[PDB]
Amino acid sequence: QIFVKTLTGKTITLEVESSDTIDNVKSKIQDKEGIPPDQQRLIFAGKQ
Amino acid sequence: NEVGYDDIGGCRKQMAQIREMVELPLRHPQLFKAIGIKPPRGVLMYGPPGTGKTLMARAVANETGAFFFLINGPEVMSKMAGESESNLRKAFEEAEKNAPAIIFIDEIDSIAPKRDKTNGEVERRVVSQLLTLMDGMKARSNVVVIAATNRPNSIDPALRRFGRFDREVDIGIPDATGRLEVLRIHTKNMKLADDVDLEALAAETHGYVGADIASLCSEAAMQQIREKMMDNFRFALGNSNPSALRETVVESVNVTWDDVGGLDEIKEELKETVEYPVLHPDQYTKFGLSPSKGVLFYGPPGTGKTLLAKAVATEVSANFISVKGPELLSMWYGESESNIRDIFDKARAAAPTVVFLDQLDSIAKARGGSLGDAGGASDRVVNQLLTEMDGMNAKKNVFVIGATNRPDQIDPAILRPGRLDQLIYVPLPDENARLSILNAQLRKTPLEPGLELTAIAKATQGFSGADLLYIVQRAAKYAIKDSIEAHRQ
Amino acid sequence: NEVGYDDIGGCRKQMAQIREMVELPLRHPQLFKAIGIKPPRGVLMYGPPGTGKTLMARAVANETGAFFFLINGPEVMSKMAGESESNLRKAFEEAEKNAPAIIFIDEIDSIAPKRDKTNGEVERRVVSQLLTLMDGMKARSNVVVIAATNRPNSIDPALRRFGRFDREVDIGIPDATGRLEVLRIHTKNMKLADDVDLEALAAETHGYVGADIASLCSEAAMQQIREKMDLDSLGVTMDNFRFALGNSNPSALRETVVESVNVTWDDVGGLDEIKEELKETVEYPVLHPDQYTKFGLSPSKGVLFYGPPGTGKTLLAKAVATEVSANFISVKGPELLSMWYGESESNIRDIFDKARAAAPTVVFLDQLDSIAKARGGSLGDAGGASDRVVNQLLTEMDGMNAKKNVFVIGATNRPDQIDPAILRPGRLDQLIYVPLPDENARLSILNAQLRKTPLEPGLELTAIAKATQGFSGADLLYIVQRAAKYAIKDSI
Amino acid sequence: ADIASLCSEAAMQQIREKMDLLDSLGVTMDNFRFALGNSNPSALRETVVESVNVTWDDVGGLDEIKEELKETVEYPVLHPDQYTKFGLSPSKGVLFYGPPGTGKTLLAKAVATEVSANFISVKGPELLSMWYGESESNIRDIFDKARAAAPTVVFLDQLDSIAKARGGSLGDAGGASDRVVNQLLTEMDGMNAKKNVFVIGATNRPDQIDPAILRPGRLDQLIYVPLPDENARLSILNAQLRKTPLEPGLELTAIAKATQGFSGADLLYIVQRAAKYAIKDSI
Ligand SMILES: Nc1ncnc2c1ncn2[C@@H]1O[C@H](COP(=O)(O)OP(=O)(O)OP(=O)(O)O)[C@@H](O)[C@H]1O
Ligand SMILES: Nc1ncnc2c1ncn2[C@@H]1O[C@H](COP(=O)(O)OP(=O)(O)OP(=O)(O)O)[C@@H](O)[C@H]1O
Ligand SMILES: Nc1ncnc2c1ncn2[C@@H]1O[C@H](COP(=O)(O)OP(=O)(O)OP(=O)(O)O)[C@@H](O)[C@H]1O
Ligand SMILES: Nc1ncnc2c1ncn2[C@@H]1O[C@H](COP(=O)(O)OP(=O)(O)OP(=O)(O)O)[C@@H](O)[C@H]1O
Ligand SMILES: Nc1ncnc2c1ncn2[C@@H]1O[C@H](COP(=O)(O)OP(=O)(O)OP(=O)(O)O)[C@@H](O)[C@H]1O
Repeated sequence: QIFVKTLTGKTITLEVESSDTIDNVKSKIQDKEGIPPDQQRLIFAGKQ
Repeated sequence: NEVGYDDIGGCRKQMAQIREMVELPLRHPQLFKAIGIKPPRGVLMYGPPGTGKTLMARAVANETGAFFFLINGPEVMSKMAGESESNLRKAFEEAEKNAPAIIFIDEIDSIAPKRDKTNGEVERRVVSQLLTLMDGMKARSNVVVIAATNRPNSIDPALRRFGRFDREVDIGIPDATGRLEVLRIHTKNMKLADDVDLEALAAETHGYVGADIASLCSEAAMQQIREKMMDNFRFALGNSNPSALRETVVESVNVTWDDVGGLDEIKEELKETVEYPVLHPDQYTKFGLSPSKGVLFYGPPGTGKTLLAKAVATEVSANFISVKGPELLSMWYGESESNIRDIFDKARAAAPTVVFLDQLDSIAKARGGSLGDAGGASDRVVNQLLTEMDGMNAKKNVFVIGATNRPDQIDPAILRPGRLDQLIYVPLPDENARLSILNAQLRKTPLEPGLELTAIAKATQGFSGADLLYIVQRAAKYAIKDSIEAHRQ
Repeated sequence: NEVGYDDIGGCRKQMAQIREMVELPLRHPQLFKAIGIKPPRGVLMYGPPGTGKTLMARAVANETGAFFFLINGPEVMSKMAGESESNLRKAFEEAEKNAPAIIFIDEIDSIAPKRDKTNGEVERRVVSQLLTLMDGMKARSNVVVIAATNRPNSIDPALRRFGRFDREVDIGIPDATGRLEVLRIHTKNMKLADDVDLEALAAETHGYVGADIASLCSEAAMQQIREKMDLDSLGVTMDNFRFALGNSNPSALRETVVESVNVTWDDVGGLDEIKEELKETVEYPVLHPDQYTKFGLSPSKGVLFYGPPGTGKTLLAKAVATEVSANFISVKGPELLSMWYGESESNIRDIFDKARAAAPTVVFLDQLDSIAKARGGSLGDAGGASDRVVNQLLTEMDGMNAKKNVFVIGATNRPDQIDPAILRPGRLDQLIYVPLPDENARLSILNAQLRKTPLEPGLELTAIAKATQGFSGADLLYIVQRAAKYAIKDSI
Repeated sequence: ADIASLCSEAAMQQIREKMDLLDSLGVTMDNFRFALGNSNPSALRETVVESVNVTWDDVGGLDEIKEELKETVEYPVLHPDQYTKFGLSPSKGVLFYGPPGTGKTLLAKAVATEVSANFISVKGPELLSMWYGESESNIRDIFDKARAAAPTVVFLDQLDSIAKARGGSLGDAGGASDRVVNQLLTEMDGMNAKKNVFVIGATNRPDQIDPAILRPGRLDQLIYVPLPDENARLSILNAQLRKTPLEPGLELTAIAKATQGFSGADLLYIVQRAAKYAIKDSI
């Protein structure tokens, strides 16, 4: 004719937010992004 | 899609006061300038879900031509507590740009819960963003916010204080004429015949929420399609389950005061107490205190106690709290006195509403200073019964019935005018009441009129009415056997 | 479009008190020189919601032109990497860059409360960040911090110290014609008529901290525009405020009745002897408390009552809340009993802590047989027992100050379940059994109901009262309740 | 830190008086006396720091009982070498139990008049409020600090609300709150009489506590406070009527002669009504 009562407790979280390895950024630089319409980029030649 | 004002009814008394709350400050904002005060910003709605809470906001939006912004409850709160505060900042900024505008939100209990002992949720950073956003913006801007929820008491009390959500409306279940109006709306396109009824089809439902009317019409229409390779509405009630399935709002037995006979010292003595303050309260405010809540029923077993329980509950068409005898579940030591209090507060919210109990008088056995006793139940739950029964209010006029079969164990503190005081002995049905009970029960039987029940009343002298119900059951069970041996030959 | 010092009234004593600690460290700081001491920083406001805590904070900011700042409770509370500890010190250095400045932290109980529940989360290290931030404010006469909350007992007691947060002030309830000053502010912009009078509104509005008064004049404007079916002259009337009294609830959505049930002295039938003995209760020693210090003895602490049920243990129990209009509370017997075992001793603690904080107050008890339990727990064997609920109030009621208007009054029906130490002198002194009324007192029992109803004088008042030969005081209410449904009978 | 509040509040009080149309701002005695009234020490329902003790002849009689209490809180302080020369452990604990009325505080705080150290006590609200950890950890800083911050007297009361059902034959089944009777026993053998420690147990029911609290070696001295007789009840009425303008022409013995089963609470009950009608004569 009796009872059992017990509560609980929690811990939410911690974070660091660590990212961006160096090998991904070196591949991130050597690319293209697009050029409007007529914004050619050119070639050039010389030094015969 | 494109809904209007004439698509829903029942809450027309509340629909008129809504049209002066969200259309009058938007169409005429200069009327509040002449009176000086600011127009109200927040009005919320509640009730059972599926009475058209989301369809009501879309009806008044298309009938005004204003901007209609929508933020869903369980959608924007499921993010990682960083984009919800910017979505609410984007909500009020876009509504200010294209004024006049309304803002409809639904399921605000999922956004704004209450603070309780079970801490561990987020419960912050989103509703506090709504607090600092709503208290401003009142520089005669044509913007209003409309909230919608299911449980109106799980909301945080900081919202319903002042200036944020001050006006409330209670769109509940419709009446018998309310379901009759939505039956004509949902059957405007189905080519029915002349055999269907509308008043009898609405009266045979008696507990159906407005979302069921679209489902019950499509179930009967699908049955009519299947017979090609129109009274199929009664087939749809036997197949489909009504909404609010396993709650305390059950209504499936439609026994009225005609189907129950006799006991004229109880029918007029129940009309004196539970129909007079709920219909004519103008005389009760100048002739003492209004309500006569408690009433007791005692007598022999099977004397017709609960036969009149659902009969009075369907006369005024109010709610019927069907709490059984051992409903004090008593899983521990403290919740056994607490689970009886929220059902009393629910009776005050849905007032007037009849509450039923059975044999909960246990303070005569709860003597002081002994050894044989329980661990906190059946001796301290009567101390809660000595303080939660007379918790009355003049704006509710509730009433509670009580049926027992042992009037010798009545507590000396429960037979009091502050408790259930009106005790009425339910006697045996005499030779005049035996005909009034049994003839109303074989009304559904297509019987022959040669057999009169006066011979049954002469053969039953000390029989109860439930024992007479076995006689018409045995007469019907052998009429089934008379019908079984009629189609095989 | 900003508020000022004249924007809010009713708290004129607390306005002049709070104006000293903000103007003197900023306008004339030379008074703190050549006196040795340092000007304080923290001001603590606390009270019920709707009293105008954030209104008083914005009014003192715009009237001085200082660098006002705002720190919200649930906003700056992070779980990422301890960002709440970096954003509190970010707000302190930004307020230190501009002189003079003022910061405001509302709902300070939401940010790092007392550790009776959590005790292990990041909020233990959040409050200790606020300890070293306020104590490291060596910049004299630059930053003044004010705070606002609702419960001063849920906060950690480390804030109430010398350095960070001292000089607390309670924003009370404007009862001494303070609601007239609130009605003068809100109704000065609305168009008025000749029949209205603000003096005939504050006397009937008990409580009414100020937020519902602004809701009352707005709802009275809704009743005025309700009759317009739709160049315009509306005004107001006296019936609009009377419509807003009954058709709108006061601040009682949290608890149903805490103030009164609108009774008086002569609503209990008979019992003129207990009306004389009730004048030795808290009506007596409040207006003269120095006589007990002169006579060198503490007053009476508790009077106990027991007897037949229905003889005035709810009418006289709530008549004390009307004869002095003190800070009444309403608590039931097993409603104090909780479902958790550890809450069994702290639930009486917060009730008694509100009694010493709302002095003068009136408390009561009903059905102490569920609370006393003189055997001391029935069987045992469980994770929790029914023995700490009675052994805590017997010691906590002894550890109270005598000059703080604390007392108890009883209402029971069983004189055997109560413990002998419950009826101990010094805690519950006067063992007064309430009696059944005789034939000389049962005439005014029916007259308690006949005061408000227009009874015909041809009917004899003592003819119905002479049918009682040992009845109770509630039984004559059953006659007028039976007559409440027997008088009409033809008007349907 | 509270001593800095006493000087800074009296200067703030003085400038609230001197303010009209900086010449002389000497802080007066009444400014420090007002600062003692409106403010308070650090005891904001924390560990209590007070030494409220009464002198002798404040409990009536005791002419045969005062010699029984002088050998437990004075003689370990006045003569500590009598235990070190012999080798006996001094009894730092005395269980108290008696009739209603007196027994809790005025029969225990009148014993330690010569020490007057800080009194850190447990009481009613100091119980299991947090369900995790803070059940005996709030007592762990009482046991370990009693030998570090000596002298410190710890009073123990409400014995029927700590170890009633847990120490019995039936006990606790489930491990929910059986963590109360362990630290009260395992901190007894781990504590020696190196520094000045003192504990006092008082209750209304001595048989409702666990018998392991009355183990030998820690409670070998049992002092029983009896009911005050006719020779002591008359001096009770002269003790609780101390700060009163009492006329000496009356006989306080005639009031106490009608008290046989009436304890000191009923003596307090019969004297409170004499002060109710005394102020009513002035009314
Ligand atoms: N007047 C009316 N009363 C009840 N139901 C109606 C009415 N008019 C139409 N209905 C039907 O009921 C449905 C309305 O349900 P609704 O879209 O409001 O779901 P809900 O669960 O109430 O919304 P929410 O998700 O916001 O709770 C419609 O699909 C419509 O066919
Ligand atoms: N007016 C009446 N008089 C006698 N019997 C009736 C009457 N009306 C209905 N009955 C029959 O009696 C039964 C009522 O039983 P119910 O359990 O509600 O009361 P009861 O028989 O007194 O039971 P209990 O003794 O547990 O209260 C019904 O099944 C019904 O057929
Ligand atoms: N002088 C005044 N005293 C009390 N109330 C006032 C006064 N002037 C206006 N009010 C009303 O009281 C309300 C002020 O409440 P406020 O906005 O401060 O809520 P609060 O709960 O105190 O703030 P917080 O959330 O910071 O605690 C306003 O809505 C206003 O209508
Ligand atoms: N002076 C009076 N004497 C007796 N009865 C009165 C008096 N004034 C009013 N009454 C009536 O008696 C009833 C008082 O009963 P009450 O609420 O005290 O029940 P109770 O059983 O005594 O309370 P409890 O549950 O605490 O025992 C009221 O409903 C009221 O109508
Ligand atoms: N010498 C004395 N003898 C008897 N009573 C006294 C004496 N001196 C004072 N008193 C009065 O008797 C009361 C003492 O009661 P006490 O606080 O001991 O209650 P108790 O029930 O004995 O304690 P416990 O709760 O530990 O059993 C005081 O309030 C005081 O006014």
